[PDB]
Amino acid sequence: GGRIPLWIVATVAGMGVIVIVGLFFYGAYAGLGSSL
Amino acid sequence: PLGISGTFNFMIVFQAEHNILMHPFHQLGVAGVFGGALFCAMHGSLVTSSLIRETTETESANYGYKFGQEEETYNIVAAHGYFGRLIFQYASFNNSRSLHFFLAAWPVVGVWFTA
Amino acid sequence: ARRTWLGDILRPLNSEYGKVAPGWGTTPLMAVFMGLFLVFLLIILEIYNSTLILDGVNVSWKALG
Amino acid sequence: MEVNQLGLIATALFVLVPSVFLIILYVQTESQ
Amino acid sequence: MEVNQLGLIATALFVLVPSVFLIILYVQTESQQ
Amino acid sequence: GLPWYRVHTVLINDPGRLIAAHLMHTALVAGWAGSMALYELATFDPSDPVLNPMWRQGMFVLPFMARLGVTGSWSGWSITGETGIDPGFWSFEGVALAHIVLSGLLFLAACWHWVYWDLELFRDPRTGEPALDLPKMFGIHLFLAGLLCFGFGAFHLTGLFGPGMWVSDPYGLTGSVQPVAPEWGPDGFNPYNPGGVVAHHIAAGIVGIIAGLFHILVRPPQRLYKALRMGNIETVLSSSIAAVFFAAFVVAGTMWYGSATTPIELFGPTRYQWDSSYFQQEINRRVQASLASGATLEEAWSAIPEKLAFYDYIGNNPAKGGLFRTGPMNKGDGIAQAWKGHAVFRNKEGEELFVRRMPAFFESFPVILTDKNGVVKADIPFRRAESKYSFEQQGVTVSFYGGELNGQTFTDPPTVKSYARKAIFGEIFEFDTETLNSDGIFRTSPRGWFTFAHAVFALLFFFGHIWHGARTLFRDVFSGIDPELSPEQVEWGFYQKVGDVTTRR
Amino acid sequence: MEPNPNRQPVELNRTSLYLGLLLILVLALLFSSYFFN
Amino acid sequence: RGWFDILDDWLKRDRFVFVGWSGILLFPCAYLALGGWLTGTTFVTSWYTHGLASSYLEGCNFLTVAVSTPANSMGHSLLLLWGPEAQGDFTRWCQLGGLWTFIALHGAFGLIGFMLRQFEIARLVGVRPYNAIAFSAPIAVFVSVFLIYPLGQSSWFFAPSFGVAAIFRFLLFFQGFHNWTLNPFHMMGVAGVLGGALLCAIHGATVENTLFQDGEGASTFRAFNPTQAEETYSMVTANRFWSQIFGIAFSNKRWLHFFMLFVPVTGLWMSAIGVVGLALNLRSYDFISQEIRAAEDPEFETFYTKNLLLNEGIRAWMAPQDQPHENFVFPEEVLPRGNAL
Amino acid sequence: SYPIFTVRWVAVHTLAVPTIFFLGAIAAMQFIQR
Amino acid sequence: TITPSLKGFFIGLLSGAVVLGLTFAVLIAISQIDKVQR
Amino acid sequence: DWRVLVVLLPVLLAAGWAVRNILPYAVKQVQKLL
Amino acid sequence: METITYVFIFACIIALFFFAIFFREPPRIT
Amino acid sequence: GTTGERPFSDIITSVRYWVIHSITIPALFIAGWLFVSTGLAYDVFGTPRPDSYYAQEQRSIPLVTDRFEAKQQVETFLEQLK
Ligand code: CLA
Ligand code: CLA
Ligand code: CLA
Ligand code: CLA
Ligand code: CLA
Ligand SMILES: CCCCCCCCCCCCCCCC(=O)OC[C@H](COP(=O)(O)OC[C@@H](O)CO)OC(=O)CCCCCCCCCCCCCCC
Ligand SMILES: CC1=C(/C=C/C(C)=C/C=C/C(C)=C/C=C/C=C(C)/C=C/C=C(C)/C=C/C2=C(C)CCCC2(C)C)C(C)(C)CCC1
Ligand SMILES: CC1=C(/C=C/C(C)=C/C=C/C(C)=C/C=C/C=C(C)/C=C/C=C(C)/C=C/C2=C(C)CCCC2(C)C)C(C)(C)CCC1
Ligand SMILES: CCCCCCCCCCCCCCCCCC(=O)O
Ligand SMILES: [Fe+2]
Repeated sequence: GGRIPLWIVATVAGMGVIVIVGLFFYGAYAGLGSSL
Repeated sequence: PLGISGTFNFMIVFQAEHNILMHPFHQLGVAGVFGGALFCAMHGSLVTSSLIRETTETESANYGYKFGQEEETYNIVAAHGYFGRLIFQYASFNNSRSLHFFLAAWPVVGVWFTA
Repeated sequence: ARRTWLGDILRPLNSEYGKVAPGWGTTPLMAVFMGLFLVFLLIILEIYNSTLILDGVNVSWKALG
Repeated sequence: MEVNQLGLIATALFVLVPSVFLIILYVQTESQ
Repeated sequence: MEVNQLGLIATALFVLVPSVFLIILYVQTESQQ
Repeated sequence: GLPWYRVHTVLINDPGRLIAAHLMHTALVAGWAGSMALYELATFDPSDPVLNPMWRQGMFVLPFMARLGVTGSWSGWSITGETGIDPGFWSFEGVALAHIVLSGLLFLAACWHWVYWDLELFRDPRTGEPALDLPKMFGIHLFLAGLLCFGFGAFHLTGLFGPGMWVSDPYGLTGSVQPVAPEWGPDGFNPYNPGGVVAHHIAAGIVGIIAGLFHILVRPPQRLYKALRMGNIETVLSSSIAAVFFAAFVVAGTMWYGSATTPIELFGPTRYQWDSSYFQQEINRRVQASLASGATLEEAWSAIPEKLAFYDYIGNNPAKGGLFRTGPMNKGDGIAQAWKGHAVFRNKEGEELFVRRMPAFFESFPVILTDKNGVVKADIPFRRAESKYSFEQQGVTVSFYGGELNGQTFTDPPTVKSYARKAIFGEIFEFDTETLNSDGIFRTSPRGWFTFAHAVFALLFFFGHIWHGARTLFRDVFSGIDPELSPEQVEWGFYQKVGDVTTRR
Repeated sequence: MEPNPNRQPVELNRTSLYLGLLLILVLALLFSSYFFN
Repeated sequence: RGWFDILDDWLKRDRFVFVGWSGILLFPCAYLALGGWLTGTTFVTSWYTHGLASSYLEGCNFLTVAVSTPANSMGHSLLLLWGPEAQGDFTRWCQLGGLWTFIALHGAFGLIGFMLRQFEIARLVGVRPYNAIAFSAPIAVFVSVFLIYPLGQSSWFFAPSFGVAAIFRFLLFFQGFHNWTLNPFHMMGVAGVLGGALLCAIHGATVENTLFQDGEGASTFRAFNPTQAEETYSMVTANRFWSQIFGIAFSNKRWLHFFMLFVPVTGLWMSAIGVVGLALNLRSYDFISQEIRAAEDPEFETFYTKNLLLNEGIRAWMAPQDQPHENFVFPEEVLPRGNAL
Repeated sequence: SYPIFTVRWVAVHTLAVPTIFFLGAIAAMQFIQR
Repeated sequence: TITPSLKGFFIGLLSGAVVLGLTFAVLIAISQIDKVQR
Repeated sequence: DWRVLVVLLPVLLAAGWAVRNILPYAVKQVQKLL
Repeated sequence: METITYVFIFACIIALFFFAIFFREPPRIT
Repeated sequence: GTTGERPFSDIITSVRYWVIHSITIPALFIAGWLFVSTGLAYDVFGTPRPDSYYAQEQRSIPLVTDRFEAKQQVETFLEQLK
């Protein structure tokens, strides 16, 4: 029903996006597409 | 320049030197202005779609509204009931105040960014 | 209304307003002809498009000989 | 024929303006 | 400038014809009431 | 009162005045046809179908009369150049006159139907109400359309009883009106085969007769009658508009791409003939042929008909116009007078060079001369200081074979550049710019103007279809939704099936 | 034969007059440059 | 009560996502068009059709990825998977630009599906179908730009490619080649889009600052009930305000909301017409009177002549790389260039 | 009393499943060297 | 006579018939199972 | 080739683990639906 | 003539502004 | 109102939901990863690897130039790499 508090789920999904998005920005400076 | 072609000259020179098309604040401006036009059309079509029958076929429906009447002139639940089903229920406003505030905020904020 | 000679002749042609066949009637047969016509427009389109290439069908001005 | 080019506009307005005047007056007479 | 000579009549009729139409409709509306 | 945008709805329940209006519209369209032809006759120069054909002169309805066999004037000329002919009554003038007389007669019939609107034919014999049995009318009219369509194909196009239609060779050199026999095989669907046009009208005509007979005898199913509101004349307007914009998109495409019914001698070349160098290949093919059998360069190129050379020139490309560049193509580059000849460029080392041709996309194009392999060997430079390839440095000359400058060679760099600036347009012509006070700027042909108008009208009629379609299916709520619609019917969950009150939970 | 029952009065209010006149005058202002070319 | 009515029952059930008969056409086509775009921009190159990288896999970012158009040599081929060009080879299909037509065509039928959906839901719910009518303007824009415009040109190659930067190039192309900013049909589209956004913002702002005090809190949103009969803001005060600020004001709520439909829908329809002209190169490129004077009079200069110089720069400098099938070789000396730059 | 598999269920996983697959593919891509 | 592209035409015509027919078979089945109550 | 099972294996085991954990509750759904 | 035409139209628009503001149909309540 | 489906807020906070999805979501992420790391994505879609855009001493685009020979043209380019 509500065993996992919703704010927990929102916080943990939160950095999940921050990690993936931040990974994509690091990748703009490394490897393919970095101009280097 | 204060002129029609002068405006276009400004734009072309600006793109060559600032690559404004590739600037996020211009892209938000386009989103503010495309979305503004979109939501203008949406809101106008949803209200027009749910006008309450007040007139005959031989007269403009506009005469169904009298300036300063207290009752609303359309059915917002019918509009919500149509739009909530066109997408899904919670992607629709049933609060007129939240809706009209949304209408104000989207193009204003987008044009702030492009300015 | 005014009666005329030509009116009286044409009369039965405008006399069955509202008459329907019951239920679905010829709807399945109509559906068959619609299907055939779609396939047939597809072929005509894809011939013009050069997506369907047929022997001895040269889709070019050089088909005027 | 090497005619006057403003001849066309002069003739056209010469017909158009007074005719429109009369049409306006006639139609609003009819609807009252 | 060497502008198209019919641009004048094009423009004049383009204004005059639909404007006159509206004025005819408006005035006969007013004499109804 | 009625708003201005609804004045014509007073005809919805008045079949007699509806007919009066349709007659008046038909009178107007036919009158236009007659007026348009007279204006075109009064301005058409018939004296050179080679370098001043009808499509260079801004002619619009002339090619449609010519397409179905009207080719001559009471004045003695024909558009094929034949002179001393007697067209009979069905000259351009006679066709124009017939449309004006038809216009006058339709006008009078419209008056009669407007006054005597209350004909008993229009009343339903059971209810005394005006009513039009639209299902049966469809069958009557469809049967008629099929008779006409079949006869058009069986008699007019075949020559059985009629003139045939315009046909030509693939390079538009020798066109004329010929009877055409049906093509019954699969090449009858080839848009470039005229026999398919004949077979289409015969077979479709027979299908139309059979379908017409069906729709006169067989009533519509109740399901369909209800679904499509077949008691409402506006449903017919909705579907009719849809069919009309369908037909409008098709005629625009075939005009633009070309088909047996849009021949280039009536409408001008297509842009794709420029894109694919269609005439330039054929010209080269003939010059090689003349050369292999031992003709000199001057002889090989002099054998090139000017008419073919005139097609290989971008000024006749319909995609070189502009929206507000008005009038005939002659008003732009001028009235073509003669082919100047084929320009051959050579550098100081005797290598033949080739001007890069202007693509239709470009209002302006640089002058770039390449060798047979595609390597740049000369150009006209913009910045001069570091110029490597100037005509002066590379010694470029121009020699002409065939045409008006045949056997002439030019070596002074300004003159040679002048022809190189023209060579980007394809073959080089002498134009009369004085007579029409031509301004020098390319205009589109009737093929372009026709395509533009009909592509635009089609798109606009799609909106008419949407509007009148919506009006038919939502007639009950045109003036507004029900003021007693209750919130349970539009809120979620109350009914199992949306809108169906019998599915309450 | 009776007069036609389908006739109706037609209307254009003053505000629609102003709207339409504005439409026509601005459309003319826009296209006139192109007509003169 | 046959199978058709049983199916109608199921398609029209009130569920979280309404299906309807229109769903049969809408949902596969919308999903496939969306899926093709995400697939192409993640994995598919444009090397063989354009000589461009265009996927995440190749090193592109969200702004430069595209599903690019097929090569100019495909003409207007439908590029069916099973057609004569790819011959059922999926890999070749992707490399030849087949995902472009896939997205364009499936997208077109999805747009039909969605507009039918607006019709279907409106009929069942009982409202007038003006939202479907308004959506005719997006449809006209899509077909005129994505389908009609390349059909008039030599091939699909010159349609827009489905990507952010690729659409930017499309903009700049239309400036340099069509002088599209000079086109009165585009200007009417501009006035319609900017007119809508203005109307949008001014209508929302007005309502929010003519609200009636119907609750007690500093949040005015809670003081609205969607079933109340009363208008939630004062039209009378709004009319006075704008009459005294601007001279004129709306007085009829129905006209106002119709006008909001009218302005951006009309604007979009107008720009579509101008694009149809551009399919034929029927540009509003020049003013002949300006050019006659300028040719004869080298001291005559306007913003009009200044912008054509810019167009000529755009054409010569992007053409070789933007139309690689033409093998344009422009040596340095032919490139138009002002001083120093 | 709630059903687990619905039309809604199908719509969600029709988007959600390939989205995460694609995200993994795009994350891997950031480590590719030329 | 029966060209590669004509074969591909039938390939595509059949594939689309499969897709539409399969789709409708599935929809008719579900609609029979989960009816509305009246 | 070989890389296809490697890619497909996490999806297949994800599908198996969901099937096993949900199967009891999916049974009641199909049943309550006569 | 084209200058006269452009200024004439513009002046007509300004006069229309005058009438639309000061000679509007007055909005009346209920 | 509501149309009968289980509310999302109820589902994503439920233990059973996260039991299933803590497997399906990483599995899908790993599957996607492997599609790239194995190089299968290159082969499926025809995308050049960083080393196979040009041949060594080449700067010409392998641009498709024929409509019906286009399949063979691409293969001819690819063979000019093996
Ligand atoms: C006595 C009849 C008659 C005849 C013989 C002609 C003959 C001619 N007319 Mg005129 N015309 C007529 C009546 C006639 N007209 C009337 C009544 C009008 C007013 C509407 C006009 C208006 C008119 C115009 C405006 C023009 C002509 C033009 C022409 C010329 C070219 C015709 C052409 O290209 O058709 C074109 C053919 C078609 C449009 C046929 C398309 C019809 C669609 C495809 C049918 C739809 C299908 C059907 C409903 C259902 C399918 C049935 C199927 C199952 C069988 C030709 C000299 C042209 C010209 O040169 O004038 C100077 C021209 O521009 N005519
Ligand atoms: C299908 C329609 C059609 C087509 C394709 C043609 C095609 C042609 N005609 Mg013909 N013509 C037609 C109908 C047509 N005509 C009609 C109906 C008439 C009677 C008025 C004429 C009278 C006529 C004459 C008198 C002449 C031609 C000539 C020509 C040629 C040049 C046309 C030109 O320069 O256009 C240029 C066109 C434009 C600049 C049109 C622009 C469109 C405007 C801007 C529309 C306005 C926009 C609108 C207000 C949008 C706002 C709406 C929104 C606010 C709600 C060409 C072959 C000429 C020729 O060479 O003859 C030998 C010539 O002298 N035509
Ligand atoms: C065969 C085609 C056809 C026919 C018979 C009708 C008939 C009708 N329409 Mg429809 N319509 C059509 C095509 C058609 N329409 C198309 C293509 C569109 C998209 C533009 C529309 C969009 C449309 C709308 C939005 C509305 C109608 C309405 C109506 C009704 C009232 C019209 C009226 O009083 O106009 C009066 C019009 C005028 C007095 C002047 C209009 C002048 C325009 C701006 C330019 C003039 C054109 C020129 C003179 C000649 C035409 C050129 C070219 C088309 C050949 C009537 C039943 C109205 C309705 O439903 O009422 C219930 C309505 O609101 N129509
Ligand atoms: C409503 C769903 C829908 C619609 C409208 C489309 C529409 C389209 N698809 Mg898409 N597609 C869909 C669903 C849909 N698709 C689904 C679900 C998938 C995944 C399987 C795909 C996968 C897909 C691919 C992979 C491709 C398309 C393509 C196309 C285009 C060409 C289709 C064609 O030629 O059909 C032809 C077939 C028909 C019109 C079917 C006719 C059926 C009639 C009614 C009956 C005929 C009788 C039958 C043949 C008898 C069998 C005989 C037997 C006993 C021997 C077109 C835009 C192509 C494309 O976009 O190219 C760029 C393409 O390559 N589609
Ligand atoms: C003041 C600046 C300005 C403004 C306001 C406009 C306004 C406009 N321009 Mg112009 N433009 C300008 C400057 C400007 N332009 C300049 C300086 C140039 C340089 C020459 C251009 C070049 C230009 C071009 C080349 C084109 C325009 C077009 C347009 C129109 C776009 C209409 C639209 O919404 O398409 C948006 C697209 C649609 C509405 C199509 C349907 C979209 C569907 C519904 C989307 C559904 C998405 C779906 C839900 C999934 C999405 C998922 C994904 C996002 C992840 C509009 C009238 C276009 C036009 O006129 O076409 C008619 C066009 O082709 N403009
Ligand atoms: C900025 C733009 C958005 C405007 C903000 C929204 C204003 C309206 C919200 C009012 C409700 C507020 C109460 C809070 C509630 C809230 O606002 O809504 C969140 C809502 C929560 O609903 P549940 O029933 O899960 O929870 C019960 C709660 O509503 C009780 O508070 O969940 C969703 O709707 C999101 C799921 C969409 C996930 C994908 C679904 C499937 C996708 C469908 C595919 C597309 C459809 C096809 C189209 C063709
Ligand atoms: C009575 C009579 C008669 C007479 C008749 C007549 C004389 C006729 C005429 C007629 C005519 C003479 C007609 C005409 C018409 C015309 C028209 C109808 C036109 C139209 C037009 C339009 C519509 C246009 C439009 C436009 C514009 C303007 C711009 C551009 C665009 C467009 C195109 C849109 C007779 C003796 C025979 C016989 C007896 C009786
Ligand atoms: C094509 C094709 C097909 C299909 C396929 C498909 C259908 C696909 C799908 C796919 C998909 C379905 C995909 C998906 C993906 C997704 C993604 C990739 C996403 C991403 C996202 C993100 C990245 C986000 C983030 C963010 C940010 C950044 C910021 C803000 C916030 C957010 C969170 C939003 C088939 C087989 C039929 C066959 C033919 C071909
Ligand atoms: C609207 C009906 C059409 C919708 C479905 C049509 C497309 C269905 C998928 C067809 C793809 C399978 C065939 C592709 C591979 C053909 C291989 C070959 O050429 O032999
Ligand atoms: Fe509002």
